Amino acid sequence: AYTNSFTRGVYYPDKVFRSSVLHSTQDLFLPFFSNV
Amino acid sequence: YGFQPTNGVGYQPYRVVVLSFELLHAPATVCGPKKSTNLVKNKCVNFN
Repeated sequence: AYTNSFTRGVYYPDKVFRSSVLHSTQDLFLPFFSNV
Repeated sequence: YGFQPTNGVGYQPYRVVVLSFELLHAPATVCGPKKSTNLVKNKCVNFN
């Protein structure tokens, strides 16, 4: 069968701290609303 | 590769090391031989 991931599978891209910031990156991630 | 002692400059074997370095995006593991000092705050200071 299938289920929907929703949002999950995102992770901290790097070991650095950031706050109140919109930072954006490209990497291997599970797509949103993906059928798992 | 065939390596006889007879080989020749281009022909001869060379040992290699690639020191790949990770970057300071994460916790520091291995450091240069430098000294360390007091943490003095509130003063303007050069810092490493």
